[PDB]
Amino acid sequence: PARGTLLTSNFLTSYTRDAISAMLASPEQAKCNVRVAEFTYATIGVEGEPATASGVLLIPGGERCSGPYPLLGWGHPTEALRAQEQAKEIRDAKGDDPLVTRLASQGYVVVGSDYLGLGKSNYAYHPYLHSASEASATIDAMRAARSVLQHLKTPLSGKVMLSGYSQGGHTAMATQREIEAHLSKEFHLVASAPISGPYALEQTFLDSWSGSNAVGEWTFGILLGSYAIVAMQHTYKNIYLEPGQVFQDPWAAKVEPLFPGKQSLTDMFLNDTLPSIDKVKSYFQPGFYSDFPSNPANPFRQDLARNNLLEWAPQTPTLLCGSSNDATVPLKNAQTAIASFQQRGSNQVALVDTGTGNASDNSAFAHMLTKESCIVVVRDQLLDKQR
Repeated sequence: PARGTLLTSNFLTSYTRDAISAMLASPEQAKCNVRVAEFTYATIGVEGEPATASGVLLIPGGERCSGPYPLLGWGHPTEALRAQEQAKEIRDAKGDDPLVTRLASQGYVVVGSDYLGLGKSNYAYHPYLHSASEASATIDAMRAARSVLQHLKTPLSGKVMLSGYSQGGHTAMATQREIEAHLSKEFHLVASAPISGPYALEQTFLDSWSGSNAVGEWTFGILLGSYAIVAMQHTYKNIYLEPGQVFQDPWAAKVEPLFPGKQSLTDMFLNDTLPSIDKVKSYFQPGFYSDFPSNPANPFRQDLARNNLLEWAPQTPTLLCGSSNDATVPLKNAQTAIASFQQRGSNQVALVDTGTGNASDNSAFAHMLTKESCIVVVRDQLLDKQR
């Protein structure tokens, strides 16, 4: 089956313009009714082998919202719950989601892949922070989405845009690079707005390895680092023969089934499935813990490096958004990327900060606040302008 082939499609629910505006009240007003659809499609694995995936499709409509519509590919954040489907999540949230309230309701067709290994995908695991598969899944999601839209006769302007939050920011940028390098004709990319992503992936881990970074305590580091380690092992299989070489007991034996698994990241954090960051030295094996920051050839580190999104020249107008208060994914990521881009001949990438400006508001928890905050900002400062 060709990449992007639509396997199944299905409408889930709908939301009137007024319903959405009511939600916003909780003072922006919706402009479009929003139809929520779900679908599965054919794509590829990390080795290029055939694979399936699922995705969400938000279609705007209404007398005050005639097309043509721009196509926005979206990258969701870190997801540990293997069965999680964005489309059903939105439906289960009565449509109260920024993708619906802030974008689709404003005339943007939103397409998001659940990623390999999640939702209805048939992949054995999720290649967390793996640029290539984050991009392939996203690309193929838009391809399948377009078959659906073509069948529904939804008028598309032809304009394509990208955005994503947290892991989704990495995803968004990874897709941008891929499209710009090889798919400029198929996808007329006019705007890219990665939100709070670890573009300088290797750098992010190195800076917070101790348990904290210049911004604050890397509170969720044990959950994110373990997901990254496990995922990178499944993908490159060069980190360990068995979990014990990296993780101390009794974690080693329960770490792989968790990423992804029967628990959401919030479940794990609240029920302390894994130790808190202050106990990082009690979690990782001593050898591994010290070798990582001092050996660039460390396997996990090389795997992180292969997934940095720094060595290239962005062609598409890009607005990196985040918050200086973010201690989970430091806005430093945005600064390093932009620095690398410029010395490569590109001046297409700009940065926008939504922080309070007070080092006092610094918190790993400020990360979640940037999602909807940055959606509105990048939407107004870049997306609407490139429409």
